[PDB]
Amino acid sequence: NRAKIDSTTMKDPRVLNNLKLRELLLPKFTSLWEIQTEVTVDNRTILLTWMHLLCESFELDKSVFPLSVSILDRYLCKKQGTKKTLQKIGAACVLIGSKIRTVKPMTVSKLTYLSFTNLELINQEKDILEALKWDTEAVLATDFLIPLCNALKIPEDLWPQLYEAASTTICKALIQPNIALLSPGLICAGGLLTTIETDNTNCRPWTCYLEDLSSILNFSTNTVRTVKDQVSEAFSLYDLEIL
Amino acid sequence: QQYECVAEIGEGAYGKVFKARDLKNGGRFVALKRVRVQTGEEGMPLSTIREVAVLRHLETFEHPNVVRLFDVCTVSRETKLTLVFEHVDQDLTTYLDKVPEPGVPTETIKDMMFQLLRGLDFLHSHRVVHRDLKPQNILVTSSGQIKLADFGLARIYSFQMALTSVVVTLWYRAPEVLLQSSYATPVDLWSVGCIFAEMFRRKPLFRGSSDVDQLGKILDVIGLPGEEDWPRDVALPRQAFHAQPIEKFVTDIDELGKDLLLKCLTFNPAKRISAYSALSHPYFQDLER
Ligand SMILES: O=c1c(O)c(-c2ccc(O)c(O)c2)oc2cc(O)ccc12
Repeated sequence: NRAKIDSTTMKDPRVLNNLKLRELLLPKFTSLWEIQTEVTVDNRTILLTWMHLLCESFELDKSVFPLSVSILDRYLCKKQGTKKTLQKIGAACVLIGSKIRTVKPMTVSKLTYLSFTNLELINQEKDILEALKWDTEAVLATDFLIPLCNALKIPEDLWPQLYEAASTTICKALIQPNIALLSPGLICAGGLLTTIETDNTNCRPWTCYLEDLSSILNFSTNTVRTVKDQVSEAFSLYDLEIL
Repeated sequence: QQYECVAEIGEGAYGKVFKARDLKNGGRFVALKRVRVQTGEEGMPLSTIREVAVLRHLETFEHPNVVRLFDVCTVSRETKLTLVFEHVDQDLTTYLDKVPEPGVPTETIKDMMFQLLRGLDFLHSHRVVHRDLKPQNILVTSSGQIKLADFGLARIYSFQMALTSVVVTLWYRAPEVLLQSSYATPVDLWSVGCIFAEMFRRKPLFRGSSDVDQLGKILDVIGLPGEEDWPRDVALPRQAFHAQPIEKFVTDIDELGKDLLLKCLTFNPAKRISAYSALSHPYFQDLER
């Protein structure tokens, strides 16, 4: 498989302005899984640990898991889910998410053998799509990594390694419910800072882009730091013993 | 259920594309792209999903140069997935024929090439790559407006993302693609160039039979690159092959335009002009714009 390299027109202009823009197009207005009356947040944290495990194990593109979570939350704003139904609902979000953001899709057999019939998953993928009016795609926390590095003037020869870790921790951080509040733009920043920190990549003290990030994302500096602390938290709270 | 199929207007690969009427508006014509979702076991076809996803994700922007997606019909009865788009009077290949001699007027070919670059600038500015540009995928309205269509292969392009070994008919595939290397937004610039060079002379600029013949036809024009513009990544050497004036192929092209057609048909992708800068290029200095 041929992985993609830098494209100066895709990640060097004012793609950032547009990412910030497209971000503010999924207004929040409602709480996390607010409507659900039978599944809780702790159920989400669990479900998400299994989805994260699925995407990591199968080496799917870093963008799959955070698109899967997006679908899942959105869908659970319009339809009800039951305790014995989440696993399948989530399976289906990974199916959809992977079909889009990665070259070799996660098949139905791969998700069934892991739990429904290979026709129960299918009617689930369907019920999710109609629910979202097929409006599947979205702005992912993971989308900001490069744009921010560039805007932050971080040197390109670092990008690959910097990107590699940043993505990983951000994915683990998204498992935590406290992060679903934050916007993908901030969630990313915090993730970059966190990665920059616990691994000096010849990057001036992580506490340098602290401003640029603020001037860039338009929030203050207390905001960016707070987020850096949160993502680092969500990251450490990641624990397989919940499965 | 309420769409009376009038006639096929070309068929894709996983489903034909019929033009139909509907009881929604008098006799309104909406483009119908119905995909055969055979009950294999994979669920909804990936293509159908990416496409609708992308289109549906930017719609709010109501960009002029992007085709509009009306609806998605699905009968659970295999299952039949019918995607309903807007209907334009004809695609570009159809226009590039029914045009009186001697072809399209040098100014009309400039106004579409602009509109065509306006869709890509938009697309790319949102990290999207329409990996399948070709005359058949461009909708030309009677009014003269240009619409990009068939986002079947379109996808949100992110760093270190893995890539499939194939896309773009052939006569529009970019060298890097024909070589089995990485790729990105530049692929569409190569196509736009091919489509640009194709608007003057009403016929494909690089019609080839295979990967070697196509790669050779392409080079047979731009000329063998330099040991610095060939992938160090993989495949056939640059020796694998052994610089004719671009006009010799494009029946009379303006010195500034002929300069643009080459900026798009640049072998090394990183040196290939971007749709952004392309809308700034001198070849557009004076259009009704
Ligand atoms: O009016 C047309 C149209 O809307 C589409 C179209 C729209 C969305 C797609 O995804 C697609 O593959 C084709 O094609 C065409 C092809 C022709 O020869 C002529 C007219 C149209």
